[PDB]
Amino acid sequence: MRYTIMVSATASDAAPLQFLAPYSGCAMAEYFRDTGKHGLIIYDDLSKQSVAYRQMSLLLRRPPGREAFPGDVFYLHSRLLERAAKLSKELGGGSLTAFPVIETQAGDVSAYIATNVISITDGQIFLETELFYKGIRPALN
Amino acid sequence: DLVYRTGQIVNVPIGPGTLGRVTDGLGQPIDGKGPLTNVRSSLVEVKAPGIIARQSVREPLFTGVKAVDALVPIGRGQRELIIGDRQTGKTAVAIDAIIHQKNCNEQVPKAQRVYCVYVAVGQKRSTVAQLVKLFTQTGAMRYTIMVSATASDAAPLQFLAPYSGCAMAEYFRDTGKHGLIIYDDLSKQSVAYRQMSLLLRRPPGREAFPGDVFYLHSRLLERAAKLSKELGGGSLTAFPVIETQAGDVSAYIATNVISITDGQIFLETELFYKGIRPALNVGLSVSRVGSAAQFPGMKQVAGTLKLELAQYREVAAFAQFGSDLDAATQYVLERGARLTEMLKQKQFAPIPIERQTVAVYAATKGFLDKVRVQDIVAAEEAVISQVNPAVFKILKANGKITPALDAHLKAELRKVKLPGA
Amino acid sequence: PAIDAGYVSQVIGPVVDVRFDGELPSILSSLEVEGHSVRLVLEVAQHMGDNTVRCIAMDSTDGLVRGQKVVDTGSPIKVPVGRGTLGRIMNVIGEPVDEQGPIDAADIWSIHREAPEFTEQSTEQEILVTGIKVVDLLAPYQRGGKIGLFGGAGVGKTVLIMELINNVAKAHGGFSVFAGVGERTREGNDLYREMIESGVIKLGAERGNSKCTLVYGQMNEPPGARARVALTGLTVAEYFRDIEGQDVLLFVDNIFRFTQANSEVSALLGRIPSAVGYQPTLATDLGGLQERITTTTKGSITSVQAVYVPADDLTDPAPATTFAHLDATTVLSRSIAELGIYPAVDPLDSTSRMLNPNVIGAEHYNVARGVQKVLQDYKNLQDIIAILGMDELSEEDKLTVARARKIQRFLSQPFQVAEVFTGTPGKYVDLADTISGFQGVLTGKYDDLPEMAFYMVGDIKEVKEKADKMAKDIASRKEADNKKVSEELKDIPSLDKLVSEIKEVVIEEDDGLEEDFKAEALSSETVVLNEEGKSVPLPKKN
Amino acid sequence: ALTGLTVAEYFRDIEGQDVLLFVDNIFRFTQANSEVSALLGRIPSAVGYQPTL
Amino acid sequence: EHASRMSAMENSTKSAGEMLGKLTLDYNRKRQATITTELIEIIAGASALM
Ligand SMILES: Nc1ncnc2c1ncn2[C@@H]1O[C@H](COP(=O)(O)OP(=O)(O)OP(=O)(O)O)[C@@H](O)[C@H]1O
Ligand SMILES: Nc1ncnc2c1ncn2[C@@H]1O[C@H](COP(=O)(O)OP(=O)(O)O)[C@@H](O)[C@H]1O
Ligand SMILES: [Mg+2]
Ligand SMILES: [Mg+2]
Repeated sequence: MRYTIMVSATASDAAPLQFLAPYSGCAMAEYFRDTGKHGLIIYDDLSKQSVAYRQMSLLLRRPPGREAFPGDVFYLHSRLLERAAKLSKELGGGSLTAFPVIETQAGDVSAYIATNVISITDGQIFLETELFYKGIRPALN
Repeated sequence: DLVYRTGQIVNVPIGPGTLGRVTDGLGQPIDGKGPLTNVRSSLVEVKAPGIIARQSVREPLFTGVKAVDALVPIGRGQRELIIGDRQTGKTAVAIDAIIHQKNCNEQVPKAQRVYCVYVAVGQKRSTVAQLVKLFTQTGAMRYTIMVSATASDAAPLQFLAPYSGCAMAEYFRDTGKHGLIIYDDLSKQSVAYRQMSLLLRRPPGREAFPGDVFYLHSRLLERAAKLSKELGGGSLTAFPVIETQAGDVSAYIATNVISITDGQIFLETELFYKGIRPALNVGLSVSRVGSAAQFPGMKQVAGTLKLELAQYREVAAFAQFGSDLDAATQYVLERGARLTEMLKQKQFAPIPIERQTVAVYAATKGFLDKVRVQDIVAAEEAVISQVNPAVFKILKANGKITPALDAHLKAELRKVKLPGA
Repeated sequence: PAIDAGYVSQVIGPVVDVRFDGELPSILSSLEVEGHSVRLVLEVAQHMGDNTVRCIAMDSTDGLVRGQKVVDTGSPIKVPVGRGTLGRIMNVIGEPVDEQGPIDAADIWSIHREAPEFTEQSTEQEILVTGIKVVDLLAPYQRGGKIGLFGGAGVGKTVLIMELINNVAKAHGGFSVFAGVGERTREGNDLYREMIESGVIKLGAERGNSKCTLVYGQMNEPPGARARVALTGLTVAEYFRDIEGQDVLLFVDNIFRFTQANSEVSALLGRIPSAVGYQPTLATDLGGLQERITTTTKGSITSVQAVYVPADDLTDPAPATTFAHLDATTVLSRSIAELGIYPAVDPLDSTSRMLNPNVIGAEHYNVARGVQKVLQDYKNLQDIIAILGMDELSEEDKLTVARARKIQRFLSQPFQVAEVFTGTPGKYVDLADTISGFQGVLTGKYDDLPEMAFYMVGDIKEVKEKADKMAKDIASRKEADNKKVSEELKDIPSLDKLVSEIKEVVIEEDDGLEEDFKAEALSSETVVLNEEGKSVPLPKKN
Repeated sequence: ALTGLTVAEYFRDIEGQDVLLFVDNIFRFTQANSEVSALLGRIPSAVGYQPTL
Repeated sequence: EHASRMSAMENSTKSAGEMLGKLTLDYNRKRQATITTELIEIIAGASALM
């Protein structure tokens, strides 16, 4: 906790607070990237930010799309994750690496929010629930 | 066009004048016998009785079906789902219950009679007309109200015909008498309510059903209750019917009514075309409320019957069909097939409960092991005919197989001429 | 007097719009409709503009006219809280429905709160033993945590939650609260009569020694009542946690009915629907309710909630949202119940935050991960055993199949609340008897015993005593030939004089349903209301 | 994708040259028109793309 | 060996015909749920605009 910031928009918070907490935490982590230090951000339950963003847009009466998500829900996560970069030497040389977390339903990788963040992020760490119960912990596929 | 308000919430005529009458989903008679005479109007939308207004289900409701009254016992005030595919005997079970109440009402006292209501939602009008001829030539129509919103009737009429028939059945519950309400094709009503909901442009949910399609059936079925002694003590027994597609019971409306009713009667389509009629799936059909409200003696001998049929399903389809035969559990394969043939039953012939438990005592104790499996329906029909009728008056009046009675039962069961052998 | 009184603007099912001319009530404020047949409480949900609020009724709206006077109470729904609610049944709006008189309230608390803050959270992972083998071993329950029982309409979520009342509520020193949300009213009367004979609920002058408060919003109620009766059940539990400082048990029989009843009103609030048909506010309505059920620094709530999965679909958004709000999930399976294994708990779908070797000890943890290892290995062979049989497996994999077929019978257990309809008595299994019993089947100490000896037994002592009974009984086919001789003159009279000692009951012809019946005269022509309000027949025009 | 094509269409038409147009993920052209399609007032087609796909 | 393989493969066509008959109904339920799901997604997007 000496080096860790924790942004926590919990489940009792409003939907625009959970929508904005990945951007609130990335701006705090962008201080270290823009000053020559190195950051590491974990967007735990980024599958829960898209549900919070879906609640605002459906209640702002924006028309729904795939699984009633907004049309610009790819841009919700693409403009968030592209802020995690390794800067050049003329900008300090600092970095920021992101670990977004997406929860799938019954292993369905073909879900709508799941396939967006797979196409945005560089790598994937797939964790299967059937390798988890064979003793393989961490359950890396 | 001018719309006039009648001044009152949606009401149907309820009372003793509804017995014997065929009725649409709104209250007006369709059998052509004049208006309802000795009747009064009550609401179709009544809140169900609460927690203090109810009491525990204690008294049994005999269906007249051997596979029901032995294995899935049903008490007064219960809600029992009849669920299965199309043409698996759903009505064969429901209309044997109505006919059996006509036989029981002529022997019980006045405050123990059961008055039936049959709601036909989305049925053919010919099958409704063929059912009133059945209830008239049996005499069951004297204790039966018939509500019918057929397939040509409007969707609000099929939505409301269960609530109309429940309010006609709630007259007997609220007056200390006992009612028996049957919602034939429970899923149908939900299809007619799905039609009204989508034409009202309401947002559809799972399988395009509305969000309040659980509340469509939960509100209806909670009105079948066994009332407390300070409310007359009357009861209302529901038999909702749900038709499944390809035996899938994980459907939306099917799992809705399973999570509403107390037990289920799963009628399997595989046993129905293998001649086992009624095709009661003995592993899946439960009743955990009317199990305490079971006829004793039948409770004594069907504890052995469903225990022997339990290990009979351990020898299910791999007798020698799967790999091999062991010939030590050959006995249970030639006894579970005897208990299967014991529970088969022809249509429109319900059996009194005191004659059912003797037919199970003849089978579970081993008085039919010599009889081959082809002639057991002839054997147990020869058991009830050749055993003297004095033993059925003892078992009905004592209400249990007394230790004086099973001596004379086993004496009378060894001097019957079983066919074949 | 004309101000602070709105009139009903429009009625769409359970959703009522009220127009307030002078001043509008707050959101979540409770209202009262004058002149209804029952006490109709509306709760303000939305300010719609044009001086109209949008409300959800707590009872039925049938009989509402669009001019009816609606009075603002200036506060949310306030329910009686305190020790005077012990042994009492309350509905959603705090009225006593147990016919025991008024509720002697210590306070009248609103049902709407914020969740307790981040500084008021307790991190104390202590185990709560339940006596259930599949629960104590593979997904142990936290003593102050949230517990979910996920089920698919007939898999045994209510029999499991009644066994948890039978096992851990008697051993608890604090107060229990049962929130019956959207369940069968027959079960609410069953639980009430069971808690009275057990002395958990005492009536009359001994009411102060009761240890349970029942709150019941069952499935005969409109969706406004079923959407707020969980909030009523928390408020009784939140008083014992905050004010009394007690350790509270909260049992919520089906919390899904909170989510389902919020979807029945959301169609009429004019919202665009979310995924499969639920409200757009699914995660924040459930998250607003579930975050109030916590262990704080001044009290613990051990909550056990049943969750209904709607069509045996765990990927449905209402069970999937609930999975993130729990410390221990107990997913019950329809396919395990069809094998006869009860409780039908999926061992490869039930998880707990307590299953950690630094919390439950490394000896209990290594057994549970070994039980889950061979149950997953048996699931990997499930289609090879199907399409090819067990004769094609290895001799090291047929040992995996036979051991996993033994422990999935050994996870089965008879309950003390299931003894009424199964006949077999209930078995409470201690925690150390479960870890030692499941070491033996993993190491190979019980490869001698058959598979069915493990079925529906309590301890590893009881599988050895059932393996003997299965082999005394096959030797009992050669035991004896039982003859019943010389009893006919001992104490059994006859058949014919047995008929003469029955009591004939008088059968009454002419059933006489005209007793106490009033029979109002329904005439032929449809009676309607004219413009002056009088009852007239229909005019002769179309 | 029209900006880079306009540079490739100048080298083809005016310069008369042979051009190599490398377009990384032309799917994102169709995806970006879908992110504005409901806000332009078009009711959606099949799986979630615009009616003008 | 040839005559017990003739019986073990009759039990495999019966097992892979019961598995295929059950998985066809599982596909047909998932087929019917799929056409219902995306159609509800189109009406919910059209009722937001119309
Ligand atoms: N116990 C029985 N013995 C013989 N035949 C029977 C028995 N029970 C039902 N049947 C017959 O099986 C057929 C099924 O008709 P039934 O109305 O009982 O089925 P159902 O499930 O209501 O069908 P549907 O979906 O068309 O309403 C009828 O021909 C009926 O006479
Ligand atoms: N512990 C158990 N032991 C034996 N049978 C059980 C058990 N739990 C459930 N069952 C069976 O499954 C049924 C489920 O009933 P219930 O728990 O009320 O359903 P639900 O899970 O829908 O609330 C019971 O009626 C019984 O037949
Ligand atoms: Mg029928
Ligand atoms: Mg339940």
